[PDB]
Amino acid sequence: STIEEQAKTFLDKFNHEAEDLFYQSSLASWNYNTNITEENVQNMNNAGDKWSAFLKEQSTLAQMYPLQEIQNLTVKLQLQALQQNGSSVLSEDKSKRLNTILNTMSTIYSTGKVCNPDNPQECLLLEPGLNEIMANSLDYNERLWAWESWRSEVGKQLRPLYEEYVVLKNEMARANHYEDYGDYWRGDYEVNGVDGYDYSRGQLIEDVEHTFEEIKPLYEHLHAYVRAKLMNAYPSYISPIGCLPAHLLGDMWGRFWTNLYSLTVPFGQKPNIDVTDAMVDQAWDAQRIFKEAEKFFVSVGLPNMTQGFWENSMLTDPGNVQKAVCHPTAWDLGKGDFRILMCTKVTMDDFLTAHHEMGHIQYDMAYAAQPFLLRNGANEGFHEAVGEIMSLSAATPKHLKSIGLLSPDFQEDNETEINFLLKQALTIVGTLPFTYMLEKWRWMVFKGEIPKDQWMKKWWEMKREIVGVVEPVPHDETYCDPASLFHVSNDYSFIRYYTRTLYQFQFQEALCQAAKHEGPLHKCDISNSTEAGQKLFNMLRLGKSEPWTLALENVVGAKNMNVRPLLNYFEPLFTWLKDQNKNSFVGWSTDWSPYA
Amino acid sequence: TNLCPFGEVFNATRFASVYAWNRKRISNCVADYSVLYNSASFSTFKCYGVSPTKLNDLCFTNVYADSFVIRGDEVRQIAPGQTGTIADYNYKLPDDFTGCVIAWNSNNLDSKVGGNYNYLYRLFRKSNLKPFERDISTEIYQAGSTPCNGVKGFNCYFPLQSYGFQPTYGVGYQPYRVVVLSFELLHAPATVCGK
Ligand SMILES: *[C@@H]1O[C@H](CO)[C@@H](O)[C@H](O)[C@H]1NC(C)=O
Ligand SMILES: *[C@@H]1O[C@H](CO)[C@@H](O)[C@H](O)[C@H]1NC(C)=O
Ligand SMILES: *[C@@H]1O[C@H](CO)[C@@H](O)[C@H](O)[C@H]1NC(C)=O
Ligand SMILES: *[C@@H]1O[C@H](CO)[C@@H](O)[C@H](O)[C@H]1NC(C)=O
Ligand SMILES: *[C@@H]1O[C@H](CO)[C@@H](O)[C@H](O)[C@H]1NC(C)=O
Repeated sequence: STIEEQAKTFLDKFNHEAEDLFYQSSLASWNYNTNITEENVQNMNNAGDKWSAFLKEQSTLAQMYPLQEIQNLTVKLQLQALQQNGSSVLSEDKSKRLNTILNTMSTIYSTGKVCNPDNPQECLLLEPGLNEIMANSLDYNERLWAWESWRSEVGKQLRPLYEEYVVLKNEMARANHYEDYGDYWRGDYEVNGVDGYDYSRGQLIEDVEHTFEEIKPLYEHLHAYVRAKLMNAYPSYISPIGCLPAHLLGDMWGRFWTNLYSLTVPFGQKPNIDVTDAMVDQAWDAQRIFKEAEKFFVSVGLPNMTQGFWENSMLTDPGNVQKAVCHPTAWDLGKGDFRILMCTKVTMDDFLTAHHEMGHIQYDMAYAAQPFLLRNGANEGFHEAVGEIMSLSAATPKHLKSIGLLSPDFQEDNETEINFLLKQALTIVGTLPFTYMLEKWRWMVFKGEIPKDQWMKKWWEMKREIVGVVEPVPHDETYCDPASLFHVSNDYSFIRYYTRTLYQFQFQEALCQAAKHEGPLHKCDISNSTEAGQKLFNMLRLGKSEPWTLALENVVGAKNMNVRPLLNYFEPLFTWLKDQNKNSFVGWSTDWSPYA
Repeated sequence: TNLCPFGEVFNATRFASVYAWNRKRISNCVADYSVLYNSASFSTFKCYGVSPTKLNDLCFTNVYADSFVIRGDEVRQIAPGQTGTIADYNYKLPDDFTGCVIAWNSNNLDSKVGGNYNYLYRLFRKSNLKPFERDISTEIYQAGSTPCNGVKGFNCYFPLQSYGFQPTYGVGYQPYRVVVLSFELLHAPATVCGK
């Protein structure tokens, strides 16, 4: 028996063993998140401890079959992902050092409290206390107080921890034969040994920078119009040529400019399409929402939801004494078991969230037939992208009218169109520079290109130059403002949101051409179109079995990420913005700061 | 007249594991076969050769009742000329099979919150089974070239694997009780003229 055949037998043992052990970990995790008790915390931990231990044992055994002697690629994939040492390439001491650092940064982010001056008892946490301020407040000094207090009382705690976390994570990565820890994250997109579908770790950097160059014009005009509208609101706080103050962006980091809509709305007399009043008018409940989501997927030739889905999910808040973690999530417990956890309410936003989460499920049912190790999105951005394009088609007036929530006596006019695209752009476009800028800074720290003594100097030089955003208070090297963001201090790769956004419009553009949709891309609903459905299903069922370059070709027909459909979606806005900025300055000077 | 003890086969408290499938020979009795067909209580009822319509008139030497438990997706393997981990390593039907396959979902009985590990199957075997062969061995499967010394090790696995039936499983993963009826026609008495 060859090294390949023994491996085919070793994977056979693993796949059956892991499947039941993962099902037991996931099931305990569900009984806690739906029933927050102390006994369910211990049972979630013991079952999660057993699952983590099984993997570490199998990862060691899988390392005993050398990949060099394997040729069947669908086996080398299952072997490689299992052999990934991760932190287990370090010494027991350095792994224990690193995991303690990872916890303290997580504890500091979550328990970080800031207390207002002259009352050391009226303290606030980030969530909800500080987040409420950064999202709703229009007072400059209150918003300024939260922004700085958060970074000064909590970010500084993280600065020494992050310094030692970069040295260790680079050590782990360099021991896994990567350049640095940033090169290690870029490994998510790597593809080798497939003639015509390969993709290198450095190729991601070049592709991100390249596609970002084409987003720049749209962002500059959106930046110039947001500045112009904010300037009217805060006349003595915003320069007509300078960057935007970081505490005035609608949240704590300026990740999403969504909450600026109230001041930047182009036509503030035409109301939003809020079909929520029509949902209460028609006595809808949570089940009706998800039933209507089911009919959507069925309309395009997808399978309906399993009986176990309707019986096991938690689509309504358990209320009363039984407490639950209300964050919407989709659950692929394996073994024919699929669920959705969601404290749904009769609103339009939850109606759209139901379509976003049931999309994750259809992705999970499609690749369920794959081996255990390949039951995931083609890459990190695939899973999140498929979920977003559901809310796109579902939210259109073409679709909301077809399901009886929007009056047929409502017709889309070119003003509400611009209102819509602007609010989408505030959320979709604004985060693209924030995300590229953040991850580029991290890639440069890991690569060594940023000395410890210029960490915050380069963070804000790159906020001004790339994002067009300037810090309202000068920060020395005792701060750690990137780590004041959840993903940074909790060790998550951030480029997944950049590619996801570019993906989700490539998807939506190809499905809307399959569905033979006519008109602007943003008006498209892929309902009742089984041609579109078949074109997406050919990729969903792949899971991780094939390179993400090929899986992407099955939906769109292109082997690589591409920003054009994103621009295509937004062109009606882009044309209107350029006309609004004819008598305004488009661009920003990086030397201006609000502290003179 | 003797009534054929079918109430014992279908209504048994506990079925056998598919690797150790259970056979019960039926002889010298009367089988009102039509009761089983007409009863709307079975999900799979496909017969091969004989006809289930109303052929409870023909005589047979011996009738063999084989009963085990498998998961719902594997029911397709209980058919002539099928491939799979059940049809190759646990319970194989010949190409010329003459008889019937009866199956029903037993999630209320054989599933337990937390997992019922009573039922097993064989996951590895040196070779495929002959039709109607049974292997209950517990010898450690040698996957590599190093002898296993009777203990689980590298390239040395225990050959039988458990199901773990939980009531929340998808139907493709839920317990199904199977009953396979073989109809022997030797040049012999013919003692089972059910009607
Ligand atoms: C959750 O566990 C508590 C025990 O603290 C129990 O009172 C309650 O019935 C459980 N909820 C469910 C849905 O089983
Ligand atoms: C790879 O192995 C699987 C079984 O493990 C087999 O079904 C598949 O055809 C193989 N592919 C190639 C190209 O040999
Ligand atoms: C995994 O760790 C082992 C040490 O136990 C080492 O042989 C191997 O180089 C490591 N593999 C990778 C890919 O870093
Ligand atoms: C799903 O569709 C099948 C038909 O293919 C039907 O038997 C089943 O009842 C349907 N279930 C739901 C919840 O739509
Ligand atoms: C199984 O038990 C039920 C309940 O008494 C009975 O009506 C049925 O006939 C039994 N099955 C057979 C095959 O006799």
